[PDB]
Amino acid sequence: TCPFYKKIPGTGFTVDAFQYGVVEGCTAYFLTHFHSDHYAGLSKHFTFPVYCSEITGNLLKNKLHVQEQYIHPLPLDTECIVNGVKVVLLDANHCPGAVMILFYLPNGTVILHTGDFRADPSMERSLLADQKVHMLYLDTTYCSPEYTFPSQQEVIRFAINTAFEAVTLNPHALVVCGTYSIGKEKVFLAIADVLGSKVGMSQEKYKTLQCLNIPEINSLITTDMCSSLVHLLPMMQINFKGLQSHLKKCGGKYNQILAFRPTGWTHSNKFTRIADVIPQTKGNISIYGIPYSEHSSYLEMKRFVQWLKPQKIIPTVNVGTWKSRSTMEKYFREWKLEAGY
Ligand code: NI
Repeated sequence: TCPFYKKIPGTGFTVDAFQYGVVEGCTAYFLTHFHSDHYAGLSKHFTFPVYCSEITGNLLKNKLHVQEQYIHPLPLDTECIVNGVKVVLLDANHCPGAVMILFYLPNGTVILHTGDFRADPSMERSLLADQKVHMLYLDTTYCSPEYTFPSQQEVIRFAINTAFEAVTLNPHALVVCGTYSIGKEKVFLAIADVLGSKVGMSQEKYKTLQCLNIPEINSLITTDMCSSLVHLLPMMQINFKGLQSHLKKCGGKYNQILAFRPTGWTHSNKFTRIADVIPQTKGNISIYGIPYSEHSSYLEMKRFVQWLKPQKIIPTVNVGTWKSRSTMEKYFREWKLEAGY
């Protein structure tokens, strides 16, 4: 049945709740972003109103064939009325089209639902600064102090410098990048930009990217693999056997692969600086795991919550075990005592 942390009190609304069938009493289904653990259940046969960003609505129509008459895209940073209730969509700094949702309840309660987000100080200057938030539905993916990672900018600098040096040393090396969903586009686009290449990919993945309003995308991506020296493959194929096989398909154009796997976190982070990252190598194939995150680190999350000062926090991630839930509640109390709210 639908969990309570997916339901907005005082309304008929749910958030990211498409896999429960007809949720009783639900008049509007919101979708924060196009990731499968959130959209699971949507299809051309869905006949209730879906509220989302423009980019998410393009993906619903083109990838899932949801019918246009049930897609209700909203502009960002704009007060809108849904079934009698004021709402605002804010940029979540997650994947393309991902939003946080502000709900202004008729009784005066204000609720923020972060969806999935990577907290940033730029959020402290959005419409959130203009009123108090009483209840926070919080993406707690990395809510423990061991989760540190570098800025996205530092990670992309490392990837660009590594790829440029490799291909300049060996003009017959191929660069491969893994993907399994939208997000993390800067990884492969930045590497293709420094090399003077388009990114080559499957027709299905090209279609997905063309839904994203990214400026000058026709100039950076292609379905012609022969003309590209940066290739995008499914994340599952980013291993030595999968890469050896890909190299066979390129017909002797290339004699070396440099591959990137942009994981979230991996325990090399508690010790290793970004400068100190090394690949796994076998023969003429090297694989780099780089810590490119589209979720808050522990400290980013803590800063956001201590700025916002909510009266009540409702975690939405890691809620399935008692030790995880109790641990998170202990951090929330610490943050509140330190900051004085
Ligand atoms: Ni997500």
